[PDB]
Amino acid sequence: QVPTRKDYGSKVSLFSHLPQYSRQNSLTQFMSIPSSVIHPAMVRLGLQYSQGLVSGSNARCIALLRALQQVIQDYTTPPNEELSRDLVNKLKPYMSFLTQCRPLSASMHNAIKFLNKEITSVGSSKREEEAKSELRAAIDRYVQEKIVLAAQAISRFAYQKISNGDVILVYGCSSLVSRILQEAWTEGRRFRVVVVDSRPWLEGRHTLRSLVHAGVPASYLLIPAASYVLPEVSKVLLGAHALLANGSVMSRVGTAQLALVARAHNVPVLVCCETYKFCERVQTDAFVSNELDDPDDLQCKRGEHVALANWQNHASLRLLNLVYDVTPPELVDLVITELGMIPCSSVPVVLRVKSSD
Amino acid sequence: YDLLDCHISICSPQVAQLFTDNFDYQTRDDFVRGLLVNEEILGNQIHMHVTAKEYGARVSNLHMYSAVCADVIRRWVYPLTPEANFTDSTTQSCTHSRHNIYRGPEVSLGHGSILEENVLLGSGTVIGSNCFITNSVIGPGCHIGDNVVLDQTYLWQGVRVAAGAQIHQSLLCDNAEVKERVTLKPRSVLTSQVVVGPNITLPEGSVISLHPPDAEEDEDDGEFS
Amino acid sequence: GSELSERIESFVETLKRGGGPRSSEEMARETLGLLRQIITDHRWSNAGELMELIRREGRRMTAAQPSETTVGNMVRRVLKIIREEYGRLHGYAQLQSNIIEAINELLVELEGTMENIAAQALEHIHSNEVIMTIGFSRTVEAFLKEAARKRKFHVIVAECAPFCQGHEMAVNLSKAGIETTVMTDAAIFAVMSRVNKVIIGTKTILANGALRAVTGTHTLALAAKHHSTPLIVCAPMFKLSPQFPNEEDSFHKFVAPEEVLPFTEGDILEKVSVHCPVFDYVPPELITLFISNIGGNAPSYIYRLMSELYHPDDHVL
Amino acid sequence: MEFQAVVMAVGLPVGNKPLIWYPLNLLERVGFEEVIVVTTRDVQKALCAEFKMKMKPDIVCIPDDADMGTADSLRYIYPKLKTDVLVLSCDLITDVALHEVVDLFRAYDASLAMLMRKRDFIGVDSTGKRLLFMANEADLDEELVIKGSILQKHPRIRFHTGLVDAHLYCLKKYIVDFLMENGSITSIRSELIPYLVRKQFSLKSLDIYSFIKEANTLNLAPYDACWNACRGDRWEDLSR
Amino acid sequence: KELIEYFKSQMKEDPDMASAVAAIRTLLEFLKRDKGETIQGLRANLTSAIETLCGVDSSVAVSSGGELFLRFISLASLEYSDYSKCKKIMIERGELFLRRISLSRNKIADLCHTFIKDGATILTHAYSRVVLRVLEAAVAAKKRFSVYVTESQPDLSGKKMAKALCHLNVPVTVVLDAAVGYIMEKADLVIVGAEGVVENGGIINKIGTNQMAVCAKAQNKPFYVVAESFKFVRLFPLNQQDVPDKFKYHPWVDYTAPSLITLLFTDLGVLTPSAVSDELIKLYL
Repeated sequence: QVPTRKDYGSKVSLFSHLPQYSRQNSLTQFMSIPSSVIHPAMVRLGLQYSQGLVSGSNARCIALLRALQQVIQDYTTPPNEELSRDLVNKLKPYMSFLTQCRPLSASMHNAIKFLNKEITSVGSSKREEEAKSELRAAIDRYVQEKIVLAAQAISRFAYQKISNGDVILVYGCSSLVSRILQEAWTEGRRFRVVVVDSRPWLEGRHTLRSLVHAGVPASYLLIPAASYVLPEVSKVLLGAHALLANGSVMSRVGTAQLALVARAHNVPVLVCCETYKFCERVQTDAFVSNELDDPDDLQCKRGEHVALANWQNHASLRLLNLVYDVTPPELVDLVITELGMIPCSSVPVVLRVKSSD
Repeated sequence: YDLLDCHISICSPQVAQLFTDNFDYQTRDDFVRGLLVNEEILGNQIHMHVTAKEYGARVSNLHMYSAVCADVIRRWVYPLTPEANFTDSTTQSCTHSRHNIYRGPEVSLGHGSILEENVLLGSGTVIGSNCFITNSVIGPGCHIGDNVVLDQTYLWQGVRVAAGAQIHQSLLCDNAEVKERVTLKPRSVLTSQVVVGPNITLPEGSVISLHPPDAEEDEDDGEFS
Repeated sequence: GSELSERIESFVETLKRGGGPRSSEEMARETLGLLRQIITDHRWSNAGELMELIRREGRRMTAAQPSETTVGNMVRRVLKIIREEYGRLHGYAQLQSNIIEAINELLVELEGTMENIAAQALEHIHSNEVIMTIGFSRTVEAFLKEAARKRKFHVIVAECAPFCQGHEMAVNLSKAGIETTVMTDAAIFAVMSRVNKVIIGTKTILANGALRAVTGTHTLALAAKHHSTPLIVCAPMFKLSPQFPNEEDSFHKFVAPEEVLPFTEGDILEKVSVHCPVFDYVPPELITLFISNIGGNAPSYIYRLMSELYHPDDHVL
Repeated sequence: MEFQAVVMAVGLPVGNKPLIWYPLNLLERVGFEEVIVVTTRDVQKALCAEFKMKMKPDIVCIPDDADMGTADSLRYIYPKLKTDVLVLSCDLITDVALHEVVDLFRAYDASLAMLMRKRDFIGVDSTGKRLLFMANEADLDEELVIKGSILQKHPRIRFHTGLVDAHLYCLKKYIVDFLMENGSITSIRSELIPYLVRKQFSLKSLDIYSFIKEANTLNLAPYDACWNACRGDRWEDLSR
Repeated sequence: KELIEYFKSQMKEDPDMASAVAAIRTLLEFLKRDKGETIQGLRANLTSAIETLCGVDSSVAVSSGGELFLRFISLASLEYSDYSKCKKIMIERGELFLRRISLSRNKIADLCHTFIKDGATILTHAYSRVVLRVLEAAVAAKKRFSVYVTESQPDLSGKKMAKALCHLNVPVTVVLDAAVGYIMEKADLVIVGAEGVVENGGIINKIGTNQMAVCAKAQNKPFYVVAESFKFVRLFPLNQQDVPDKFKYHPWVDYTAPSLITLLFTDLGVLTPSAVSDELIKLYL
């Protein structure tokens, strides 16, 4: 049915268990053009995930829920079966194909868990299209509140903290931090934002655009210049991708390093994360569970001295591009959630609130 | 369409040959527009080089002047930077502070004067109290008053700015002067010791010089005629 | 004569325009040859007149490029050599040949620096070790490429964001077979949990044990201090400078911001402030050990090498 | 089902094998369990009985009119299509792996995705996949004109001269809806290409994509490319 | 203004009485004297009452106790639909809550003095009744220890603490307030009384506390903080200016990082500093 993608390049000895694919090849070379095993919306989601077009975690979860809406809308019921078991038996190859396209983010895992909890809690007294419209209404109501209302609450809690004349440091590309800065600039705060970026995504330029289309004075620099700009920086605002059970912040790879330099410069860090990006899964390093992007992404254009062009001919050469890392809970001060300003030590306890217990 | 012209066209001496032959070719784009439309006569295929890691431009407007000056102050034409002093002159050497603030010798800043971004101060330019200077180049030997703002402005040598003056996106040439209670608008040009009297705000389109018909007007101790 | 000022001005605008030559040991040899050409093409009666002369041209050569300290400390070392010879001859005419043979001794000292560090390099590397370096330096890559002759270990060469010069170090160490791992600059604390020790180079050692180096290494020193891993600064003794850190704010060398944000970014380049410092400051408390050609020294010992190689009356130059 | 393949026949099996067999075999290799085939009626309205003599799993052969075009062929099968349209032709033998154009149709969610293989001057963006312009001097009074908005949004456009259309398209539902709502189009190769290329030069818009292959080439209706068809089928049909 | 007069009459009649419990008694008396059948009309009156109590008294515990009392009023208004029974419900529940609060200090003493070793050294800050209650329960539990109290310069109350401990006949010494790092190596435990606990686990106290906390951090000493449950504040001060400036007025309040605090000793028990955020998120302001 669905084969597995071949591992590209020479893997790191410390990252031998984690998969490392390539973007130049995809899994649909040995698949049907009218997609029979996987849904067409699911293969469209996998193609727009594997090529790097949708890389933000909120955008990934939103496109995943839209593809799930297209799956449920194009779903029929077979004889001698129930929806609550056939749907969970059919969605698991879809999620496994999505995992084989790209390692899933934590928001996608919690969306899968919430969808499983929702589609197993439907009654057999309901009809087919009645339950389908109920599940579609539950999906877009859920994404509506726990994206837009959570982002508005986090921005309102961040407006009463950002002062006038402040210097804010951001890193990476995210919807929530850029929305916070846009609403703070339009609501009355006068500040300037320092953008920190890292190779090879160069995605912070995106939110740099999101700082100049709103009229905020911005400053663009990279992670070696963070040590130079952090004496000037008063506050650091970060976009968390996943929060773990011990209070750790699983995020983009230049965050724990950036938080350590910010603590060394006595600048408090402020991560922004919602409850649906939490995890009961816990890790303490960036080695047991991490995403490995392409080894061919690290080469550069400095004249015509591309040294990492024929890197595979060297047998004793290893190439590694980490995506996510883990911050220790000793470094991060604030977690600004829609329930308020909590520390990292309150990350699983809110989960006890978010498990209806 | 992604090619900014730097006008650093390196040539063979056949360019001078074709300019000796064709008397109608007045400038460079005339030469290339006459060379490209006539190919089987005077063949001479022009080639091209594209630079992506180095800077190159020229100036022909106030817009090109302002953009190239803002790129020079923001060090886009490194190694050619004002604090490096590539022209060995003691009246032009500067020190590079944070946020691209270039400070010359004997400036004598006052209390409350804040320099935030892209400010260059020449030799002997005195600055008063409670000033606000940003994105601007100040010449040597100037005199600045009190409670002033100066954004995207180009003050040359010998100028004298009084107190309360608000200057946006303008250009002041040599030995200029401006009194109090003046506020300047974007794209204003002041040229070679034009004095602007009090309670006289200039519009957006404003070029005032000593020559009447070339500029918009000619000023005096009073700005009204 | 005139050819002396020809060569001096060529050296001055060579330092003003770009990096000529590329590495620093050739530049130190050029500086010592230029200084012996200055002392062999002039006339003086007292040593103090040549001292004032050398102070003036040292002021000129460091006013050409204030960020590069090798010419300035070489001028200061020649000044202390002249001061020592005048002190040992004062307690007259044979001074010039004494400074000539002292400069020849300094040249033999300076040509055999990297191979002396390589000879003492085996005292810091054990089998199956995880090494992380930053930037590109021929001393550290020569260190590792000859230390891999009898030991087998791992080197993680992290690139620096302004100019990814660690790719050259990676392809130079991978030819020797040291199992080189290539990473970015943002994953250092992501990989500091497994790196056993940090072996880096530098650009300039300061007087208090602090050092300027390729940018992003203060972050590496902070992460290695957080994980308590020792830092090995494989640095020669012509990168030793008496210039204190807080001195007229002339620390960092800023370059063009094209390598950070390209010119094809759009109209958003007007309302943005992009800085690119290629050097960074590391305090001595984040450094464990320096490795010079005379051996290993503490950061609590840089003042003794300072007083042994430089004079406090020549700090202003 | 994601696609419904439509094979056009407008002036046919003159060669070493049947000309209808290669597109259908290509379709039936990778999926395409049901194929809608349009029969020819301009030259002779009797090839459909020659079309139902193959050994495929399932074919849909319909009768057609003599004076008809490709746009009229898509407007004729409008109440029997419910998904995206993947257009083919008879004289098109291609060794190109089909999944590139479908990957470009799915990955960017394009409105039309087409395949070419090395008259008609085309301009495609520097990425090499998204086209921006295409024109010929059959309908051009002036030499060549380029819109200003596509130069402001895309500063470098690579032009190609020797590219020929292999007639392998990927239409969406609203494209065929606008084609049925606008009956002035007769040849879809000159209608759906140029009007959508003009409408893409508008933010929220449509995407047109193209794949320039370098493995094989298609054929022509005349006898200009009829000599290389046997040489292609003698060395390319052994693997298929 | 009868509210400030009743607050000063409740606070000045007993020197063993805190400001926060007097503010809660004043708020309960104002709610009993309001008799306004309105939810928002009572909420605005309570907010003006806490505005007067914060304009008069600049203590953090007064505004903290008023916010807890306002959250209790909001919970009792959201529970009962009709207001007529809800007024008596608020009155009885507030009287029972004040009865539970008035016995809190003894509970702290018997549940806190167990930690102090015999023959040890105590380091303590300025005057509060809670550390006196803990220490008198410790000497009632037959324990001997040497006490070093900070002189606490802005109001010389640590000398009053030392006088109250010499009347208790225990070895106490007024140590110089610039010498809390001098006697840190001999102080095996540092127990301190706080006047306000912020959400993450840090505390709001008198100005000489936080530096002592970092003296407890570099010298590895367990920095114990003792405070009740009505001092829980729904704030997050990041730096030292990020506390509200109305509680400062020479600063009067220092924010102490939660990493420098070993334990808390509240009415819920001996807690990690992460427990305050748990109580503040199930309390919901």
